[PDB]
Amino acid sequence: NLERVEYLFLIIFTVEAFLKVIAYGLLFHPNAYLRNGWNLLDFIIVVVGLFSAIKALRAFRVLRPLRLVSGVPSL
Amino acid sequence: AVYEDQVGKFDWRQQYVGKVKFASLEFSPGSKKLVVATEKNVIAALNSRTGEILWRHVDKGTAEGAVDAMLLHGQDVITVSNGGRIMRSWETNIGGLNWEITLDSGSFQALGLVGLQESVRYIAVLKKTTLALHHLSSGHLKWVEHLPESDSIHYQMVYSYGSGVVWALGVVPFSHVNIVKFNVEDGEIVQQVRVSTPWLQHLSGACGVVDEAVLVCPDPSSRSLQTLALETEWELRQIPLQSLDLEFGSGFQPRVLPTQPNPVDASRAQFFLHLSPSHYALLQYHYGTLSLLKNFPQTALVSFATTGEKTVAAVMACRNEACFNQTYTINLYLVETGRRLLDTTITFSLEQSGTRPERLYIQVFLKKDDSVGYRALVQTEDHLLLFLQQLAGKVVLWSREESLAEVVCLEMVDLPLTGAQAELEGEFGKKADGLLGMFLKRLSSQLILLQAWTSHLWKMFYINIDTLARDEFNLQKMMVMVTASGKLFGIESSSGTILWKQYLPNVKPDSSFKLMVQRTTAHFPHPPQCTLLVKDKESGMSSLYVFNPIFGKWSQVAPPVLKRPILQSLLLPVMDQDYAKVLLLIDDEYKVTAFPATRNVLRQLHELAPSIFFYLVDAEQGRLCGYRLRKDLTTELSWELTIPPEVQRIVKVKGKRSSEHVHSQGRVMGDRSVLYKSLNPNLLAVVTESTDAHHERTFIGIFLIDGVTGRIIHSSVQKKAKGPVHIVHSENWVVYQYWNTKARRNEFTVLELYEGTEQYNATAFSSLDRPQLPQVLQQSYIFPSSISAMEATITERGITSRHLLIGLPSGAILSLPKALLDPRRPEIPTEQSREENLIPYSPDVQIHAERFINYNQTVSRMRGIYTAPSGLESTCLVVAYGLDIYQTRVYPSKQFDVLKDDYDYVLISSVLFGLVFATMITKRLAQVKLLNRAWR
Amino acid sequence: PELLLDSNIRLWVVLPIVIITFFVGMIRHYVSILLQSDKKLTQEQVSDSQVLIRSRVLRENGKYIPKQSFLTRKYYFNNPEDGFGNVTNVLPMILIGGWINMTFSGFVTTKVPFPLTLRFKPMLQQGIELLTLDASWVSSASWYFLNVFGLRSIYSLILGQDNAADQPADTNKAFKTEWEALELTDHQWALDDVEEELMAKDLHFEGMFKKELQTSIF
Amino acid sequence: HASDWLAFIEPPERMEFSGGGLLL
Ligand SMILES: *[C@@H]1O[C@H](CO)[C@@H](O[C@@H]2O[C@H](CO)[C@@H](O)[C@H](O)[C@H]2NC(C)=O)[C@H](O)[C@H]1NC(C)=O
Ligand SMILES: *[C@@H]1O[C@H](CO)[C@@H](O[C@@H]2O[C@H](CO)[C@@H](O)[C@H](O)[C@H]2NC(C)=O)[C@H](O)[C@H]1NC(C)=O
Ligand SMILES: *[C@@H]1O[C@H](CO)[C@@H](O)[C@H](O)[C@H]1NC(C)=O
Repeated sequence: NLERVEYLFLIIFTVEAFLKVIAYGLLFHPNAYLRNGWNLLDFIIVVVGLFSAIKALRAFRVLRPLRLVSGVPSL
Repeated sequence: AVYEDQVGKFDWRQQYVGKVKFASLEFSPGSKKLVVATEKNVIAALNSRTGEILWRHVDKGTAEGAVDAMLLHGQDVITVSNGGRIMRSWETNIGGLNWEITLDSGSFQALGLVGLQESVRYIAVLKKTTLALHHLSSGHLKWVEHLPESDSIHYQMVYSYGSGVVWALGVVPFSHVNIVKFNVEDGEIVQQVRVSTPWLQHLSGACGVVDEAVLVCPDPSSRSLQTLALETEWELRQIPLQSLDLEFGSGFQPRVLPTQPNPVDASRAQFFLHLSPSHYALLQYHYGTLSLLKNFPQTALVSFATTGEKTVAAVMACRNEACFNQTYTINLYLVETGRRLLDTTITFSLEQSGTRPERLYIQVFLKKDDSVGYRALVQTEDHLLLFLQQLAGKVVLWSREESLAEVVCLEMVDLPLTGAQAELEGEFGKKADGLLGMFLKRLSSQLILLQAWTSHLWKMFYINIDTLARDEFNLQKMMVMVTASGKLFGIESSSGTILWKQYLPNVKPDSSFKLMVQRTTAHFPHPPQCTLLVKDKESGMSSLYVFNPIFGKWSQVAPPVLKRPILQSLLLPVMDQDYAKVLLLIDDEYKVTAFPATRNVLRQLHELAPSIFFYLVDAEQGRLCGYRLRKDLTTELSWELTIPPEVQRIVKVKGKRSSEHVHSQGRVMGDRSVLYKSLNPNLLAVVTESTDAHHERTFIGIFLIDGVTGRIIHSSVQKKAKGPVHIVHSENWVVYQYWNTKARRNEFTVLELYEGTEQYNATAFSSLDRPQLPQVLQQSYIFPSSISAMEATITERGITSRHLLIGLPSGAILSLPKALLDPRRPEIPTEQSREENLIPYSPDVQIHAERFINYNQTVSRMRGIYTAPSGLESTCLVVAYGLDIYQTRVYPSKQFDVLKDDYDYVLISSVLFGLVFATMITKRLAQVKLLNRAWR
Repeated sequence: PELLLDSNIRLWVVLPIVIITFFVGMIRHYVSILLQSDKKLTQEQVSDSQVLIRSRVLRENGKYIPKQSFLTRKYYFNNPEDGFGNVTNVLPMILIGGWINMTFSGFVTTKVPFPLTLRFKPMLQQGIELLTLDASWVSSASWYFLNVFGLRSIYSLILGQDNAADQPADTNKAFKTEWEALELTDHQWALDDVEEELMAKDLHFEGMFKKELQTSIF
Repeated sequence: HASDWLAFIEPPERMEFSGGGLLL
């Protein structure tokens, strides 16, 4: 079941990223934290696709909590 | 089952074979096999490592399938069965069959194996008139000869070896005895010898052949032994036992046990002599001289074995005493000289109180250190098989309870209510004080429940008889099995593991059993209680046994002593002050006995006497009688019926189950009207069969009678029919199956009873106040198979649909809807039929593989099907018992009560989250659009 | 009661239906607001509509002006002037009902607390296949439809006004209709005896000099 | 107005009890 929950997490994260990209265009990338989140999302979708086509990249999921500090103020 | 996914999750099957009659263990022994034949006309091959079944073959259950003789040769088995009519050669390695032939007429006497020039190539068969030799490779007959003077001389033994001649021995009791020698190559009667013995009467069970074809017999009247060398002698030689100082027992038949490891060469010169019950002597014969090699007093069993050139005897006895601890020891002895082989003793014990072994078969092998290791196969008195090895703490390799192949009774008792809640009942929901107390204790209970919930989530990342508790759905019960051998089993109904066992001594093979659950587990201070009634077939003596359904120990309350034969029994719904249902027994003198006979029960019976009736059926005279109970527990004749036995004979009598509930009191056919059923609770269905067995004058009679008054509600006869008959009689209907000879097919017949359009009385149902006969509707159908069993499903409230479970001879079980067998189905469809939604009549019912409730767990030689409600409105528990035992559950109405096991939580959570997200986004978009439209 | 039910079905089949129907209704309302309409009118239409409204207001309230002005306006208007979207509203209901019937039907849901007759049984037990079961026990689809029908007042309460649920032609014709309607109206002054009504009683000078004169803001 | 009130008809009860069959 934890394998299937990752699909929901990935799809909501990628729809959020698509919204941000459409909203900002060539200004989402220059920000460091936005670039970090985009790279994390890209790695996650790449590893999910590679696994579905046929486990080292799963550790990139561990990087997800850092994104919490990307939006919370006073941090 | 269904869906191929729940396989093995709810159902289970156990296979069995009957009591062992013959066995054979000598093998390669690289292959591990044990070929056995039982008294249930079944021949099987059991694995020796574990005790499973490699292959099994089941023959006819009647006397036409009994096995008469069995032999082993290399990798093949030879069997003679069907009263000396059929001979078969089984291939042990594959389990198939080499050949099968039919012998001539006559009575089988003995089977032997012969050979020539150090090679066995023929089989010898002896019948009371003739002797035949057949080939071994193909079974083709070689020759047959007629035994001289077969009219009076009873021939009983056949002996031969690699010499090239065959002996045949016949006896006349207290008279002359004859020996005839034929030659193997052609079959001429080449020698005849006659002697006189005025002291013996048997030859098969008392005499033996030892050494170079030397006949030896015992004689207690003359107090000696008699020997005769069949080769070069024509007179008996008598030898007294005073030299060896033995003594024959009084009123006992002595026996001689020789051995012949190889059918080619001669027999061993050493042999056992069974002198007295538990008294044996291993002796050695040499030229008319007997040497006391060894003697064994107070011993249980003896057996022989041979490996290579070493012949070894095995002796089983008990240590202390009617042995003290039911503990037995097995020792190995050399046959050439009486001597123990050190480091070979095996010690075992029996759990049951009054059992003892009866058979002993031993398999030997040669160890690496040039030692002789062995294993034993022991059958006890109560049909229990044990396979013993030569270890220290693992003396018992495996065991099999083969008494469970003749189950005669069955009950299901629900487990006692869980102690953690049964005792919680006292401390929870209990009035303590005024209005300020119950809410405080309730909030404290809520606090401790919260603490328990917190404790349960903390550990997310960090079978015993006395711990049994019922499930929340009550889908697990306690099966109570009674076997014909006299053994009671208490088994878990979820995995089929024996939880307790009990034994009843001195039970005759053809007794009659009947048990009823008196007290259940719904009253904590009192124990559950069941009763069993056993009646002897010959003497007619009857006895009661009261016990606990859960633990199996006998209860302290002593049942009464039945001084007279018991004719019948009855179980009232009246409960004593101890919540035990009263049981009545009617004996041969037509006076009843009550149990328990307490003062309260006696007063209640004194008050309620004129409302209880007994009915008895005598099939020998075809006489039915009905008595009414009186105030002082006496009975008086009320009604009587007679059926002439010279025309018809009663085969069955069926009544409705006392623990069923009917939901609806009428049927709706549409157009705002109701057709009312006639639910008589005392109706009886009686089936009779004609005594004329001709294929054009045979019939089956059906009688629907009232048990109280005796009115014959219905009489019917079906012509051109023959048994056996299987009948099911339920809430409103009767369905019975039979065989039709004019068309040679199996047929179903359904009768359904209806009342008029107005209820005669909607407050009660008195059988003395029903002067109007009901309306009977009948129909018939064609069923394209035979039937071994039939039963109907049950439920708590009778809301789900009714199905018929049918046990076919192949082994499968079919579930047939009852709505298919409706007499109201019209031949010509009409608008009213459409508005009633009735299928037009069709004369054939089809069998589909998808309807089987057991996919491939076939039950062989089925005899009974049992159904239980199981505390839920959509599931019924089914147990099918024949040779095998199978247990499962069925849902006629697709289980509308429990959530499906394939529920997808993730999809529900995803769709809920998506709905919330869409709501938020749409709200934001609408608000922004309104704001932008306001400002142009 | 008669039947014994699994608590898991109560926990996992009852609430999701209510949540789904509630949020579906909310989404339907918001979507309907999002693309309600976009209408444009030319100048002549609005001018003529305002003229018609003015004529109607004259006809209705000519009794508060001097009769000469009323008839002066009535001389006018007679000679010179008068004579010279849903697919998403309904289809999602059926679609969601069918989807719920597909993915949820097959077990007893709940029971109404009042006795009913056999007429109710065919409606409330679409999914089950029993025959003699009482009509009080309901299936999943019937529960869904009942929940759908029993939320109009809740939607009207928790949400603005009423939504999230199912339920000129010719200028010359209007000109002629108003011309015909106005021709039969006559002036009836409402100030003929205002003085006598005023003189009946003293003026209501009570509760007028309370409080205090305001000094500044707040 | 029949064919209704049928579900409210609680079943009646026995007035006698009887048991037996073929001789045991
Ligand atoms: C239906 O049968 C019941 C049972 O016999 C009747 O009830 C009895 O009626 C008699 C007189 O009619 C009374 O003396 C008994 O006391 C009644 N017993 C009970 C248990 O009610 C009932 O009257 C019958 N109904 C009709 C319409 O005949
Ligand atoms: C009875 O049918 C079942 C069907 O499931 C058989 O079980 C399957 O056996 C095959 C062959 O070994 C396996 O590959 C499958 O995995 C089994 N299915 C399951 C669900 O375990 C079963 O073998 C059949 N009975 C006999 C005696 O062959
Ligand atoms: C032998 O008897 C003792 C009691 O005398 C008993 O405890 C023990 O279990 C018995 N042996 C076996 C093998 O049961």
